[PDB]
Amino acid sequence: QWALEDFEIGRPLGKGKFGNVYLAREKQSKFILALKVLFKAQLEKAGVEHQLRREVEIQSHLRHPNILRLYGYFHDATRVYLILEYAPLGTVYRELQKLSKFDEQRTATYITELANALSYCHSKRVIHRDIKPENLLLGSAGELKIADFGWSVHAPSSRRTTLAGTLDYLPPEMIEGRMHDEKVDLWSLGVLCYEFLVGKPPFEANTYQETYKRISRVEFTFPDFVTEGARDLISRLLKHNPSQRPMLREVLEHPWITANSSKPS
Ligand SMILES: Nc1ncnc2c1ncn2[C@@H]1O[C@H](COP(=O)(O)OP(=O)(O)O)[C@@H](O)[C@H]1O
Ligand SMILES: OCc1ccc(Oc2ccccc2)nc1
Ligand SMILES: [Mg+2]
Ligand SMILES: [Mg+2]
Repeated sequence: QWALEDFEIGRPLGKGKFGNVYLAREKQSKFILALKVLFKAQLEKAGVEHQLRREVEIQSHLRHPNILRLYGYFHDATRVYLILEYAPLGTVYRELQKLSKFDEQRTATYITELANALSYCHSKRVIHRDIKPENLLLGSAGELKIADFGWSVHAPSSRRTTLAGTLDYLPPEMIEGRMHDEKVDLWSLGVLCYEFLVGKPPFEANTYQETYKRISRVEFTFPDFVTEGARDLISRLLKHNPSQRPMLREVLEHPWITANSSKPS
């Protein structure tokens, strides 16, 4: 159906490991969108064709206000192209570098919108496994949207692919290569909640080796300015034992979330 000829390409929106994302307009409808470009050579060398398929299948079938739409794809002997919903206000990562820290109102609203999208996901036994600020995008009303479904699977699951970049958002069971389920996303939620309020992830370190050590041991501490309610929610999510982590309903009706969030469940 679609081909490159159907689009005018615009400015770079961002770079990923494989993805190079560009602003683009469809010639006949003037529809504005984002075009994620992958290089087949890079994809074959790394052996991650299966991740691209999963991204296309899981993300085109899902429909939720807090999850980024994927519309289609095509490909041309050198490259693969995913056709995405464009997110006008950028990434949560950028917003965090801009402000350094989010206040309690901003943090709880984001956490609510995440828990809504995740709950809709888990209801089809879909788990993301790669929740981090670089993959959280912002709509035209500032609403949070989950993107980058490349690492997502159906539960339960083991890991078959090499962990490439940062260990910072991954739970113990997953870095130790053990078996994992829905509860991995709840751990990611707790890492993110801490990073929003503090300005850096709770297990951050100088080397891979040491980061690995702080995560499996669950060594983190709070700065003085983090209130009692935030500490309670974050301590509940960052439990070594998956089964001791809360359900998403518990997060969404936790007293500190309801007191500060400006969006409902
Ligand atoms: N739909 C989009 N709208 C705006 N920017 C985007 C969009 N998709 C990706 N980006 C930017 O490009 C980056 C890489 O996209 P991503 O899908 O995460 O690629 P990768 O799978 O290689 O990580 C994001 O971190 C973001 O900065
Ligand atoms: O699920 C159907 C589907 C969708 C996209 C897709 O892209 C490619 C194309 C070429 C190589 C690897 C992946 N391959 C299959
Ligand atoms: Mg990404
Ligand atoms: Mg990816």
